Amino acid sequence: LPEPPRFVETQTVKQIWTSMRFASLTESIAVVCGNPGVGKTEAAREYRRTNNNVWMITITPSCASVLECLTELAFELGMNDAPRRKGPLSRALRRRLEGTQGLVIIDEADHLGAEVLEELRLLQESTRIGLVLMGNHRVYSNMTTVEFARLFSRIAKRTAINKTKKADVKAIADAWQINGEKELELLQQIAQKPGALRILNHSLRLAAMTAHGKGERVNEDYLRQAFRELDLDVD
Amino acid sequence: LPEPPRFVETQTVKQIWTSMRFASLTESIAVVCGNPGVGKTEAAREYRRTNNNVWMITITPSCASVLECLTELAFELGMNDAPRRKGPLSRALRRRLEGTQGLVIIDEADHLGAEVLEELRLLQESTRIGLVLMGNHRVYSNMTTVEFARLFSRIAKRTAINKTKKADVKAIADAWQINGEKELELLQQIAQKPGALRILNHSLRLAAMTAHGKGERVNEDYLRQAFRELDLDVD
Amino acid sequence: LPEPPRFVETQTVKQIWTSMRFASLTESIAVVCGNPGVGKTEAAREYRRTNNNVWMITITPSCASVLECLTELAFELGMNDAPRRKGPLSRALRRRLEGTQGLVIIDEADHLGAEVLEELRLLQESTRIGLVLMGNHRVYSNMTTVEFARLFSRIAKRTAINKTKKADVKAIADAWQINGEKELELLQQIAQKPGALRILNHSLRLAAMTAHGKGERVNEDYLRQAFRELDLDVD
Amino acid sequence: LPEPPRFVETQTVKQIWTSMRFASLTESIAVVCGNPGVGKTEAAREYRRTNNNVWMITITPSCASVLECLTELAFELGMNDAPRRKGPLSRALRRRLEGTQGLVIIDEADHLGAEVLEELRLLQESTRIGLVLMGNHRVYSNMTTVEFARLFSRIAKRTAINKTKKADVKAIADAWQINGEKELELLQQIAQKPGALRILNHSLRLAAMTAHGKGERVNEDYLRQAFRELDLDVD
Ligand SMILES: Nc1ncnc2c1ncn2[C@@H]1O[C@H](COP(=O)(O)OP(=O)(O)O)[C@@H](O)[C@H]1O
Ligand SMILES: Nc1ncnc2c1ncn2[C@@H]1O[C@H](COP(=O)(O)OP(=O)(O)O)[C@@H](O)[C@H]1O
Ligand SMILES: Nc1ncnc2c1ncn2[C@@H]1O[C@H](COP(=O)(O)OP(=O)(O)O)[C@@H](O)[C@H]1O
Ligand SMILES: Nc1ncnc2c1ncn2[C@@H]1O[C@H](COP(=O)(O)OP(=O)(O)O)[C@@H](O)[C@H]1O
Repeated sequence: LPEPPRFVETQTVKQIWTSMRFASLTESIAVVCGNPGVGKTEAAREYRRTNNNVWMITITPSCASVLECLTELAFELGMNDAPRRKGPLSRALRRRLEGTQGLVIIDEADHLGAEVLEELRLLQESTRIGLVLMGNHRVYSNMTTVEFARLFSRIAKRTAINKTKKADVKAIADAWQINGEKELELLQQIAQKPGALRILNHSLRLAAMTAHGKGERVNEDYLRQAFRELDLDVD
Repeated sequence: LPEPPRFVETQTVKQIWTSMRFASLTESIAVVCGNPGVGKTEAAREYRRTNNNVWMITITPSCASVLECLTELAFELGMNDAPRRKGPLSRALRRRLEGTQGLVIIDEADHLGAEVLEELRLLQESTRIGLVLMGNHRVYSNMTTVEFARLFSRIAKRTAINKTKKADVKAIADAWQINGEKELELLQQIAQKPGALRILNHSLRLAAMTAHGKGERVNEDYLRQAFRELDLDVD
Repeated sequence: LPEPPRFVETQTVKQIWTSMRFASLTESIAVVCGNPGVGKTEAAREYRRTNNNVWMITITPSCASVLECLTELAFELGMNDAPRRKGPLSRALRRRLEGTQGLVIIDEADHLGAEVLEELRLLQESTRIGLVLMGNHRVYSNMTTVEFARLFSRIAKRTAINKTKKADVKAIADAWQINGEKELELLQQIAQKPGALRILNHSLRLAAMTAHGKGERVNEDYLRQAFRELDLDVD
Repeated sequence: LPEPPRFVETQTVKQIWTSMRFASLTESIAVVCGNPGVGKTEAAREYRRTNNNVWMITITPSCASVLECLTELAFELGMNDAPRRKGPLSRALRRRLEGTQGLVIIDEADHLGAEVLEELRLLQESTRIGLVLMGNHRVYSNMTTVEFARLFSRIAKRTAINKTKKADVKAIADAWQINGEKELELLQQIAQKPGALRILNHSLRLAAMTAHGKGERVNEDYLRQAFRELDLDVD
């Protein structure tokens, strides 16, 4: 019956915002490698929505060149007059982006070319801004250090989020007005399976729409039917 | 609680500024080869901010041609009407840059092509200006002298900065208002590990943000937790 | 303490042998598509060991041509003088294999080329022998019928084995001298997870070697530690 | 003064032999991913020296094809008449190796091609033998499962050895006749640094040769000078 809230502040959200503002004021590189679906991508957008001098792209592996990725960052900076060459684009980024005290956020940092991440790190370095890397744990695996040596020299704050915590789903249940202890344990058990935030949010939205269609309150059995869907135990 | 200082004058900063002004008034070549993250890059920018007729580029290995690097120096000179050919660009640099009594600073001089550094040395020579090389100790290793013979004849003041000194981190503690002798020894021990200035700055900024978030003073335990992060003993 | 038995007769083994002898006497094609690790590959070898005029290859996708696969069947027939051309090999198979009333078994029938399975079906047809296909459920998916039309007309007895049964693991516990009902339920729960026969056999062999190294009987806790290994809930 | 012993039974050696004999009797695949220099390679050779029906290759990335690697295994089987084609070699391995109840050991399993490890797993499977994979933790990273899906279904006993234990270096000190508790703590501290078994063995051999050249007993100061060598804190 109430409106579903899309985003909730969580222990991971608190942690990752402190890491984000750390790389902001620190003006240095923060790598966030974690399990898939730990909710990192969404929080970054909440940081972008709440804070000034913040930018974010995503990297599809289609846009995984230096040219394409810097073009993406340039259009995110609003310079629609960006040149299609590498060089003058790099110069335009260097003139535009330095002195703003900003924070660049990059998602899926595993698909970075060495020249790609190289130009990014030398950019923020030659720009006095923030760069923050996201994605899975292949990002730190791509460094483990003569090709990534000076880059490993400046990793300010890595923060690994493997899975959720109990206060994480507890604040989730607080935001979704969930009071059952059986409900809380079931939410925790759902959080034990991967795609944690995504599956939990899906399960929450299935139960909310089912209880709204039946005119009832979200309860434990709606959550059981929701989790009984999705083919999680079906190969 | 106070504002963090962005830059601190240091014994290396004193040394390297004297080398920088030496190559300036001397109008000759100074190679600064050191360990990675000795803080040389940052000081160069303080020299650029404090002094007139000073320019600086960075060299990504993307921009490692003669054409690209001279284009970078040209846009740093503000000649946005620079030609995309090598020749007329070299002529425009020769007319623009001679007679100003300036100082060109070049970072990461290890990725120089022989024609690249060749055109740079013949430039400053035919320009009555200063050139200063930065980077790791591969720059002097690329010369050790019939291809680099007259260039090794040019060299005015090499200054090797391997690691920090104790007065270095002492002036750091003076700038960061640090009075603990246990704190001073811990800062020195952090300076013994590579990425010296970078890790120390990271550690200083971690402790400052943690003590500001907890409302307290930066103390030894915040420094221990900061250094306990970053995976320095983790492979 | 007793000798571990490598193979046990099972409800799937009974079913699949009846399908195998059916395609034998019927001299027609039987496709066995199932989930991975349903134990089909091993049983086929028990059929090969117990029965005369039985042959079996495996198909690695390295050997997935008509030439390579028929060469494999030829060396399985013991004709080491087989020609390296397609044609005379096909003739040698046609002369050797017809009149023996045999049964060809082919594993991993999903990696069949259309010409590959085409030559196989026209072989057995022009040979008065048996062909039996194995593998996952992509084999029937590759037919779902103008390129596979007459082949879908040959189909004699498909038998899909998705997962195990309770009498399956019951005869497993009879062969492994397992009498605990808690043990039986735990074996069933292990059979609910994929790689059923393989994981169960691994678990049985872990518990047997652990109880033999500790001088004890296989019990429930050894099975729990065995299943606690293998990273089944670890991504 | 006594003879140095090269190999000592250790907790990792006990663990890894139990995993090795497990994959032997189990006739299934055991992946041993660990940190570099955890001493796994040597123990494998002790298993090869002590046990019958055991074979081992190494994989240089020069020999990283299916053809080259199977050729290596064939020459390890003593069939010097092995064919230089893939197919008849695979057939010769299939006829030679099945029925012996053997154990193949493969080192550096990270450099496996998909067809390479594919032919190996289908080999042991079509051979009723043992395969055991070694190397760093990139082997399990290359699987994390539709290209490696049935292979991840094969996996019997992974054993990760990150670093040593205290009983490990304790049995080392027992084999090397080391009784000092200061000596024991120093050996443990050396074991905390990577290249554990190798550096410790190097340190042991430096101290043994120095004390033999000086006519004395190995003591703590010889160990300190040995560890003071090797440039472990020098970049
Ligand atoms: N605080 C939150 N509240 C609700 N859903 C969240 C929250 N944080 C993340 N999510 C969910 O996580 C997903 C977005 O991030 P996600 O895709 O998990 O990132 P990544 O795949 O990079 O780990 C969506 O399902 C989103 O609803
Ligand atoms: N005087 C200084 N005060 C504060 N930080 C400094 C100072 N000198 C260097 N740094 C730090 O060093 C880095 C910039 O130079 P650096 O990257 O170490 O140069 P290089 O890699 O070429 O040796 C940044 O982390 C910067 O904060
Ligand atoms: N009757 C049986 N008794 C014991 N183990 C069996 C039995 N049948 C199959 N297995 C096990 O199953 C595997 C053989 O079949 P498998 O290769 O899994 O078939 P597929 O992967 O083609 O479905 C081996 O692990 C083997 O030990
Ligand atoms: N039991 C042991 N006692 C002494 N040294 C050992 C022992 N086991 C292994 N080593 C040492 O380990 C090395 C051989 O294995 P290693 O190179 O560490 O394997 P990997 O590189 O695959 O981890 C040699 O330095 C060898 O002396």
